[PDB]
Amino acid sequence: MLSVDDCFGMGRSAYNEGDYYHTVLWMEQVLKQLDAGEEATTTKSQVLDYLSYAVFQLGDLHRALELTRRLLSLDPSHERAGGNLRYFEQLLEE
Repeated sequence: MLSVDDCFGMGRSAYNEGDYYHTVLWMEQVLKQLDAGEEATTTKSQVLDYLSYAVFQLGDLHRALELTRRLLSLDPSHERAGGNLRYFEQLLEE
């Protein structure tokens, strides 16, 4: 019903309130619509940034690692995401 960019703004707003569950609900919807080829100004790397932080807050550890890996693949100079990936691999995968 809402556009990709509208849904992204909903997700950003929830994140700023510290509402990580609703951040996930909105950002997951954005990923669906982006994958369906819907046109948007928001990019996938932006979505993965918010979603990986929100799912980490909610305790979904290997999902957060997966999404952090995908974020870096689409945004290799993302210094924070590179530090997060090193954190998660040291913590979870040996």
